[PDB]
Amino acid sequence: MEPTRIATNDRLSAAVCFDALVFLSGQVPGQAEDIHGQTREVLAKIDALLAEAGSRKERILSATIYLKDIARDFAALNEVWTQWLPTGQAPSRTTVQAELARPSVLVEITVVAARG
Amino acid sequence: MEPTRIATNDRLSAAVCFDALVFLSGQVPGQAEDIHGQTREVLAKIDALLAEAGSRKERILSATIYLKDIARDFAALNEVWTQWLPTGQAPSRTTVQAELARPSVLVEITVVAARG
Amino acid sequence: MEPTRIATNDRLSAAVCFDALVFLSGQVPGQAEDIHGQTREVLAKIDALLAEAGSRKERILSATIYLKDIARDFAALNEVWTQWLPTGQAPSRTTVQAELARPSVLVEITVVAARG
Repeated sequence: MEPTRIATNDRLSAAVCFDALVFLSGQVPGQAEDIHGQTREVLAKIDALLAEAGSRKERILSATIYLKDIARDFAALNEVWTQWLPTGQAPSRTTVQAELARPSVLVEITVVAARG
Repeated sequence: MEPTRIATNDRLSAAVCFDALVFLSGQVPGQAEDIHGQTREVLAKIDALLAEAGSRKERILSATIYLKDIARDFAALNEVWTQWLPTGQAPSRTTVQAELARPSVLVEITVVAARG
Repeated sequence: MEPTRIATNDRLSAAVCFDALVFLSGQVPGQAEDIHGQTREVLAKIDALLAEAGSRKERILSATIYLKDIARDFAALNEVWTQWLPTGQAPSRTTVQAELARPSVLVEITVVAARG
């Protein structure tokens, strides 16, 4: 059995599927400049990739959430994140501070999920 | 087959199980203020979650260890970590610096393990 | 079924295998002092561990890439990384800034892959 890939470029594939597992690349925001908007955009991008890969939000296994400024933005992150999640079905998660590839990026989230 | 969850709140589940895999949320210390005590507390919390999820320390697959100050606390981390591990059965691991959600938190560890 | 380990010391195993999955410890450079050389060395070390564990570069599922200085070294990282990858077969990846265990280490990469 072989890995399959979704949205491949020279650096990464947006998703790699292997058996019943889905590995997503860290997703970054769209055009939003603020933390709330950026978190919404990251999570929307994750939701679409889960769909494309045969998974869904209820089948997320783990999320690592990277914040440029964890002290400043943790509460906003949690607000948007908890809304977006399916009720009673939150995944494992780890939230830490790390600078991302562009200084305007405030949040990036990496998800592993189960195929349905 | 569906993921199952242990200790779910609005943001996360302490553990998510899927087939033979166990994904733990990043664990943070208890009341300790010092690095040695905090590392002990994080590892004790991991040990209990592994038990609850049908795993054990000998079945850890990977650990990512986050230190607020890696230069300052790496040696203390390693001292406590190597004691806690089952002899000859260390997992894959990655240790990096990252600020955690509270400034008093010096160490946080995220584990993936195999069900028994 | 039990995890098996490659290159175990008191802190970590370079690789842990479990069923069809391979979990590698974060790999650090060899003797290089510059970002290009260091990235080459990290990736060479990963390639050997994949071989030892029954995998290969075409079966990488995820990579988390840690840069001491992401603003400064992202472009060099990408240059070496894209060369090293098998054409059209890039994995999922996440690239973030984090200080590593030694200040001279500029880059560290943690890989999960599929057994062949």
